[PDB]
Amino acid sequence: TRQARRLYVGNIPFGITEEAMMDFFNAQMRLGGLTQAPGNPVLAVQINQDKNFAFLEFRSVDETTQAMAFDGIIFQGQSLKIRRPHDYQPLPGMSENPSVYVPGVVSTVVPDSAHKLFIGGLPNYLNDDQVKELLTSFGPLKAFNLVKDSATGLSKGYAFCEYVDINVTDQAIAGLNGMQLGDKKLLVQRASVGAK
Repeated sequence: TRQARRLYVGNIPFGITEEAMMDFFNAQMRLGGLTQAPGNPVLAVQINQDKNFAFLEFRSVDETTQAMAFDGIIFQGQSLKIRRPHDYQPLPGMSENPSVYVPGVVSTVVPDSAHKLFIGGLPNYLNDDQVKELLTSFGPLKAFNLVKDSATGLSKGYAFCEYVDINVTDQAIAGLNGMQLGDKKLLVQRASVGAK
């Protein structure tokens, strides 16, 4: 069950220690009501600092599944990308999906869909949190991801999102499309319009 007790965490803050990561996840699990016993659900964290990802190892299969609900949680300004290990196979009788929701956590999985938005021309100094806030002003998000350079971690200045309310999509477009920001001008439109 080892692969059923591990999770990939991407887009981690630069410089983060394994201990700081563990403390963060153990605290969040407890604060969210996801921890299923006294003591720490996260036993270990292994960070690859060079490639910018971590793996968490949990004490139980069920707590691992619950922790998938933290996908997109902001940690030091960054949207943590939480995913199953690629070799994870659901075991027989165990659920693969978190039965819980974490208030205010916005998933980073933004499937192509009718009202998925593209937001281009963002100033590259804005972090994941600030871009998410910009979009949240119009209404609650179902999903969001800001695209970064995979090697340097710097923003590429464009993002994708999906609002909870499909009708907020056109409100965000009206409020942001064409906004001039220095030498940049926001392009805000359904992602289907310009996808390659």
